[PDB]
Amino acid sequence: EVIAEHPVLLNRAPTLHRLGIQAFEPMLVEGKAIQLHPLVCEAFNADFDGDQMAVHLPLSAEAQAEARILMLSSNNILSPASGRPLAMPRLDMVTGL
Amino acid sequence: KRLKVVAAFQQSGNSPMGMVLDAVPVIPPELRPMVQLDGGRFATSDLNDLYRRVINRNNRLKRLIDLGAPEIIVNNEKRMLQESVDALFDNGRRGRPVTGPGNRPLKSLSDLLKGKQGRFRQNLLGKRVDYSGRSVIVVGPQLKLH
Amino acid sequence: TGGLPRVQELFEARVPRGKAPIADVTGRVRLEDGERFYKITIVPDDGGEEVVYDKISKRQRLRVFKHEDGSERVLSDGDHVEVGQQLMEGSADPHEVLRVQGPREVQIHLVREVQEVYRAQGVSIHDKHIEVIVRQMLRRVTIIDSGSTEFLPGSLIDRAEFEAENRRVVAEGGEPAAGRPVLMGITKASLATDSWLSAASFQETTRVLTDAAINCRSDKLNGLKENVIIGKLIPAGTGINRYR
Amino acid sequence: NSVPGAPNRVSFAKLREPLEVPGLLDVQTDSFEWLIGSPRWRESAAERGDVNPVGGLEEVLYELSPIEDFSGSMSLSFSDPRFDDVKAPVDECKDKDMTYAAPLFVTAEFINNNTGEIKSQTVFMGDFPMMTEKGTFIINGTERVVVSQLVRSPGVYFDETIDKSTDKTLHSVKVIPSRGAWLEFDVDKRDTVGVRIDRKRRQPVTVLLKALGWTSEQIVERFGFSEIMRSTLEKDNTVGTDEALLDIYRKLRPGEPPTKESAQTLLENLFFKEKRYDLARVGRYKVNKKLGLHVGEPITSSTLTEEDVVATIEYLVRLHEGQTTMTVPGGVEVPVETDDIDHFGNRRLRTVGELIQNQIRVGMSRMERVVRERMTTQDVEAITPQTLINIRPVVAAIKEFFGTSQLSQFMDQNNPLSGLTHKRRLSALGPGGLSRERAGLEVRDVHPSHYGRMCPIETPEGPNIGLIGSLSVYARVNPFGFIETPYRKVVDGVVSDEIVYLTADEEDRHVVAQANSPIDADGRFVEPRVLVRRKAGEVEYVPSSEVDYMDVSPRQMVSVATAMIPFLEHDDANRALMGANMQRQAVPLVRSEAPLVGTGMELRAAIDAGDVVVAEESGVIEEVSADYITVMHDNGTRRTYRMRKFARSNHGTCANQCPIVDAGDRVEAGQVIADGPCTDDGEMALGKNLLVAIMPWEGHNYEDAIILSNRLVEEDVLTSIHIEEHEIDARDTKLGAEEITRDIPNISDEVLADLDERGIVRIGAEVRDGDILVGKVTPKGREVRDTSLKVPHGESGKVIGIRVFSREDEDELPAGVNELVRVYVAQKRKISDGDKLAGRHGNKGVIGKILPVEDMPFLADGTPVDIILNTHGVPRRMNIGQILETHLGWCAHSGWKVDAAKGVPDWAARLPDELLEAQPNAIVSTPVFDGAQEAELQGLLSCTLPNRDGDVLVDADGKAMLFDGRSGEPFPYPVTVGYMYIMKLHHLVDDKIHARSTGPYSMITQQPLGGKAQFGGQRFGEMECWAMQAYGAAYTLQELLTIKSDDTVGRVKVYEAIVKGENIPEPGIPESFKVLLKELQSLCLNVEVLSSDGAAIELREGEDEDLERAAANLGINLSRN
Amino acid sequence: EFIPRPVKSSFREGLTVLEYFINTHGARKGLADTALRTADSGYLTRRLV
Amino acid sequence: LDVNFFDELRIGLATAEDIRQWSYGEVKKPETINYRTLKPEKDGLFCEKIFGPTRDWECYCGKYKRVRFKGIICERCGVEVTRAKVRRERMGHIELA
DNA sequence: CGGCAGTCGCCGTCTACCTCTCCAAGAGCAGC
RNA sequence: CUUCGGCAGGAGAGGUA
DNA sequence: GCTGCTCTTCTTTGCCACGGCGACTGCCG
Ligand SMILES: Nc1nc2c(ncn2[C@@H]2O[C@H](COP(=O)(O)CP(=O)(O)OP(=O)(O)O)[C@@H](O)[C@H]2O)c(=O)[nH]1
Ligand SMILES: [Mg+2]
Ligand SMILES: [Mg+2]
Ligand SMILES: [Zn+2]
Repeated sequence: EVIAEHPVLLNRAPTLHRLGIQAFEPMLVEGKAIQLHPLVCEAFNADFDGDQMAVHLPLSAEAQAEARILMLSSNNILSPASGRPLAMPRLDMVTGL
Repeated sequence: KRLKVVAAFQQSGNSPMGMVLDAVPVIPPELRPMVQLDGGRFATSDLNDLYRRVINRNNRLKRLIDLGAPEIIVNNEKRMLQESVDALFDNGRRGRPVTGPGNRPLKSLSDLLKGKQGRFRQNLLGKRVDYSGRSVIVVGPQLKLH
Repeated sequence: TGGLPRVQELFEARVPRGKAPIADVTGRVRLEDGERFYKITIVPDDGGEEVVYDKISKRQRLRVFKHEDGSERVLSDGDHVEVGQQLMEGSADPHEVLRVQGPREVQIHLVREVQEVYRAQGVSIHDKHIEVIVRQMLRRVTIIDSGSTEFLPGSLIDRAEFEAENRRVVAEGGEPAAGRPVLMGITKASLATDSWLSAASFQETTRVLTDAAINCRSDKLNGLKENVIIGKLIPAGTGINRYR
Repeated sequence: NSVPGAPNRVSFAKLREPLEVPGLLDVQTDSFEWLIGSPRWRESAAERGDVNPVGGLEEVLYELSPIEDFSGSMSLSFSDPRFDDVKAPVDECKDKDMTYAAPLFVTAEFINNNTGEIKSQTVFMGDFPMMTEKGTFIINGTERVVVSQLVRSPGVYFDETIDKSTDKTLHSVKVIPSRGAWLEFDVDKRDTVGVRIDRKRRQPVTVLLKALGWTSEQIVERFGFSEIMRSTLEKDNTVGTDEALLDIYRKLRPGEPPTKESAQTLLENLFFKEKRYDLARVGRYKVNKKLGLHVGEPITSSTLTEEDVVATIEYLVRLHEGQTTMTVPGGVEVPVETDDIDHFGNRRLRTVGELIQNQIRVGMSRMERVVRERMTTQDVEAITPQTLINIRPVVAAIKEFFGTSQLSQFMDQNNPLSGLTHKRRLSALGPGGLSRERAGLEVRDVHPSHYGRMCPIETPEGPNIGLIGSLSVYARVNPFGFIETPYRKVVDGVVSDEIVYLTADEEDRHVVAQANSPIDADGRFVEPRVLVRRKAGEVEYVPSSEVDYMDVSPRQMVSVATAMIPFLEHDDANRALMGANMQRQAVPLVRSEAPLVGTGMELRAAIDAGDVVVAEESGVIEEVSADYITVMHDNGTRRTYRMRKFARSNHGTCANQCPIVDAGDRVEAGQVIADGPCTDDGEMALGKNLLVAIMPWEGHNYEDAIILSNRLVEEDVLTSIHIEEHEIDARDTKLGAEEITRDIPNISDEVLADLDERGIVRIGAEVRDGDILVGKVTPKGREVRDTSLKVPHGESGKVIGIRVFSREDEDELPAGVNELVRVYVAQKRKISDGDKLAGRHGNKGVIGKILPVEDMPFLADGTPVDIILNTHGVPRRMNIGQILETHLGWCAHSGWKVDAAKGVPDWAARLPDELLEAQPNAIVSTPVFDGAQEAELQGLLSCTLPNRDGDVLVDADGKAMLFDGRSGEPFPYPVTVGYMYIMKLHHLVDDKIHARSTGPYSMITQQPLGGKAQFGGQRFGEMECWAMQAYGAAYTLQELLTIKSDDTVGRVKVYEAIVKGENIPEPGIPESFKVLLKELQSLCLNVEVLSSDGAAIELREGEDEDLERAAANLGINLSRN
Repeated sequence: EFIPRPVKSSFREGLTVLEYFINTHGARKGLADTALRTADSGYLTRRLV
Repeated sequence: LDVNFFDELRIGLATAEDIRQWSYGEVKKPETINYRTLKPEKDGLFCEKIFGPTRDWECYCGKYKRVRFKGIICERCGVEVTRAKVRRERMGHIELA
């Protein structure tokens, strides 16, 4: 109940463009690994063969509002360089569809 | 080219007597600390021995002058003091660098600011922060986009 | 790998290795066929002096541009030229284009040349992203005569300050200064900023600090990097006066 | 075969091997034997043609002695090195933290020329570290390995260039020595032969010839067949060796005393003396065979002659004029060609013996100066050999080399393969080699002369790619330092059995055939035209009339880690590289069963590694336990072997040895008697065999993720033991010594329940995070503080051992120490989410899910699968050897029998016998380049024995019908099923997770510390600042850069505001800015912060009521009651 | 440049030993680029920023 | 000290008078720290009289060891009774011959 | 006087993370 | 209301994405 | 004449990429 509706910032190196940092809503899981949505692996350029990511915690009210409004992962779908979508099905989902 | 300097020194109120020095400042002791090794010998601090060389050759020159030695000895001492001060400000600019233990050039005042490992590019444009962690990532095909 | 070199060249604004001459006038071409020198002299139409386009060894070809008729062909003797044309074959000089044709033509040239390299590999970037860089690349002028404007001849100062000083002197005075557009790189334009903090934190700290100390410079603290360093809100986004 | 008790592993190979793989540790031991001067080295060097056997230290001593003074009335000489016995065994040296070494003695004689008295006595020269039986050194208790260095040989190197103008071809030379200055002839734009002597100037060369002595008449008679030389002679302007000599003398050093005595001195002390120019014996041998000078005759002397200085320029002129053959008065005909600085005929190997001999030489050269100086200070009739020798520089140089050096490295001990691969490794870096940014792109590439000498696949993939390599299987090293490889001689079209070892220089003169040539069982090639390798690395077809050598086998060009990948020829180069490198990160498991399908290299790679116990003499075993084995020999002598149980490795793994013999078995010399960490019955085993289904599954194996079964956790299939060591010491303090007891000032008695009388934990106790291991108290400022050994954060295990060393009890402790305690803690780690798994073909991935047994796909009989892999990562990476291994693994596990009632099927014509019938759980062997072709695999897949019932689960295509464990409906299409070999990698998620809220801070800058060992923060670099500026978030960036990092006053305020539930206060100023301002002031720069109307702000702290009204260490520390 | 000798076999049949040796030149150039020529792009990005 | 009040940043050459105005004393002995007592020497690179006290509200002698005696200068050692954090903002100087 | 071209010296060369070891010595000068 | 008393620099080597 | 403390660092052999830009400096014409 103290982690409810408190966003966190996730980041992977190298941060080549603006969508290398995104804000999510955390949930508690069993284990010692972070679970990441399949559709956000194109902006981060992440694969599951040994990668690691960093976690940051906003504190003040302005920081929380910025993380929840400006940097949320559900608001950034299009690429800021051409406008083409980034959170779209690929690999297995394309084969299924 | 010459006026680019002469006009610079003419327009402002500064005087050209700032390139020849008569006193040298010393940094606060907390910015050049000394660290103990295994509770034994000290690990040196680079900056603290350049000042030592400066003070040594300054008290030598002062005593030689106060006693009244010939001109050649005081000229040699003044040359050595100038070289020591130059090594303090920027080590390796002219001549061979002043080395320490293991044949390693010492770190000067001017090396605290330049390069990828300098102050500007390592402690002012990027820092380490609290409330931060790290781990390995896996895939969960059950979460929503947020 | 190949692509990047050229991009860097273009942005830095360096003189192309395999350069090509650009036609300066418009008239009848005169290819004085030699051995290692395909000299083209081209006397003007109306009249004037002449350009000694020589020292072009047979290590490059000739333009197969659409010949002056509608149909294409190569270059020879007895040709009609127009102001701006690659006489030889290769990469033209942005500085020469700026001097001859103008700023609009140099912007067109730079944007097209940069876009081709990225577009050959299957990468799509909107043109508006390179317009800001090209705009940043040409914002200064060169002073030929000074008079009452106390500007060092041959120096490079900003356009806005140039116009302000010229208007200030033309009032209660009679000697406007004369200027000429110039083209800058992305490094030498970065090292020529007003603040010394940003320039010192970019590159060549010792030289910048020496020049600033000699010249007794002052920093106004109105940038992103300075506000990041000293600990204020950057003047962009939610930190501007209208939203705060 | 060739091993007395090896297991039976049938092979698919079709060729025969004429040669046996050599000893894999000879490269390390032979060099040390040469250096020491062992009898074994003398025997080995006497079996071959050698003029005189000279060792490695006596050569240094002979090059050093005699030492004479300026007068010439006294001399000192050395001879006869001797070694005493080792001070302590290896085990005690590792236990008590000391070096494994033996004393060195030499005899020196003092010569008095005037009178004639003789003084000779043996002198001590320090302790010399000795190599163990496995090729490693033990320095201060730690295992170390000295690697070999790849350097460029001294000699002459003619090179050609190009132009950016006129386009004339310019040539030059380069007489690179070993210790001295460099010469540098060259041609230029016009005909101007210049000599940049000592890296400076550009004088003509005729000046040199004249100065030396060549009179004009002779110089113009001999060096006058090219207009280059005669035109350079014309414009010389130099006439008279006097004028010339003086010109160069003045040139070299400007403004100097122009005495002709010191001029001739310089000249004959620069390139002709005997203590300032030292072409070695390899450089001299390489110079006297490029130009064609004095051949054969002993390589005595080591200084540049004038004949070869003339020859250099003659060769250069000829080269420039095009003439591609010359011969100098006195020699043989030598091709006029250019050189390749990357050829393996120009790069030599600096093995361990040479590497340590260089340091001994440096130390002796330093000591020679003191020896020479001491002759002008003492008095004759009182000078004694024991009074001129100072042995401090030698021991200092030895200790400085063996520690703190770039070539003696901390040993890799993940498993036997990693240790065996750490040696047999060639390094291009070091003191005298290349750099990591200076090195370009031509030295980190594969050369055609690497064939059979260096493996083209095994190399790092970071910034060290191409600069580190591995020795090939069959290669050895010349006495000079060049790598050799064996070839099989074919003469008159019949392939003999005589083996010849050839270097690159000799190899590039003949035509070498291929190992897979069609021999007609009598030496005759079946096909006239054969494939050969020519000089320039080109491959062409020639008739079988001029072929003179043949490869000894395939796999000759691969290393020992690469030769353990089945179906190598079906994988691309990058995947094979990654698999070969990933095989050395596997952790030792508790069971370690052997692979079902493998190569023939796992047997000999375990015996030579040294992690198994091998019987030394034949005999009968008398008694066997879990701690020792006793073997009774045939002559009545008894020998007992001890086993290491639960010993910690360098990387934290567990090393165990288990007997594999009974109480009445008979053993032979060489038979394996006990197992090792990753060994099963004598063979290397790094993983387990798992049943594999290749299909997508609900997105849980998306992007290289892996789905695992729950049976692999219930039955401890992938489990590993990991040990950790903790130490503490009691040191003397000014206010009184410290002591170890359970007298912790005023603390609860429920936390001191596991500690014994002396104050150390008890064996068998379970420890958590924040528990006392050793209780210690130090006098503060009965002064009793508390400083005890607590268990670091995140750790937990079982105390398994304790070792105590005490000053009083005769112990060679350090200086100012009174007691040292070491505690060992062990844990049993199971497999879980986030752990890394891999195969041998470049597969890698992280465990995504662990599934229950009842909801995994199962076969028709009810057998669940073990692991599911995705099909989207196979075709685009071009590693299809995994599917072939899967098919062959299923065939081997199930068993087979080919029906040959009517003859033999056409596809089984080339199959050997004993491969037509197999039993379940068979073991087979597919060599690296000669193995099972796809036709035989397709044939074997269709003749497979049924299961317990009469059913065939996998059809002819290698596919099976599966059921779904969650719904129950069968899958609509068949799926590929089989058996695969999976390894567990040492990248575990228990050692990677970290988090911090507040902790220690640095001292100059007040930012959080860095690292996981201490609570450290994550760097928020420049690129993240760019991202946050592009987002538009100005408050998040300000809070990140000031409050969380440097605002020393706002940190505690933020903490108290969060704790009490109020609003977060405004930030202040950082400290890095103030530190920068202080430094800028200290550089004699006047920096000041102004206001709206001048009035420089002071920037001086501020009287604060910073009283702690909470009292609860914000984080820099912990919490005690 | 291009080697006038091609490789006629696929990865399904399996390359020969010389065919496999002359194929390792293209895997070094492609792993020595990631580690060495990323500086040329990150220096340009820093200057552009 | 509010950072929002900063207006400018000026740099220039510093003369001898500026250097002697920043300083609090002159160093004249190359010694730094005694190896036995672990205390800084007098008139050295770590001197207490010119750079500041090493412990809070403490003197070099031992006469003053309480907060209420702050400000005053000891009559024997001559060090100032103040905070120990003042040692990272005080400078010295060397007078060349 | 007046160009002038080779030459040399100083600038720059991607981001984030983990594990291990090693860190002057020699000689002179005390106060007993 | 709790008296004194208790810390963190460089160099080299090898790895992961 | 003891051993702990204290102070100090120059002949003598070591020395080891590549592109761009600008000052400069003998040097020829
Ligand atoms: N800045 C740097 N990033 C690196 C470096 N080495 C690896 N990486 C990172 O690892 C990533 C490599 O990922 P991959 O080679 O698998 C690229 P991709 O998955 O699209 O191709 P496939 O392997 O065929 O699936 C690369 O993009 C970087 O994000 C490096 O040296 N510098
Ligand atoms: Mg990928
Ligand atoms: Mg990856
Ligand atoms: Zn006092």
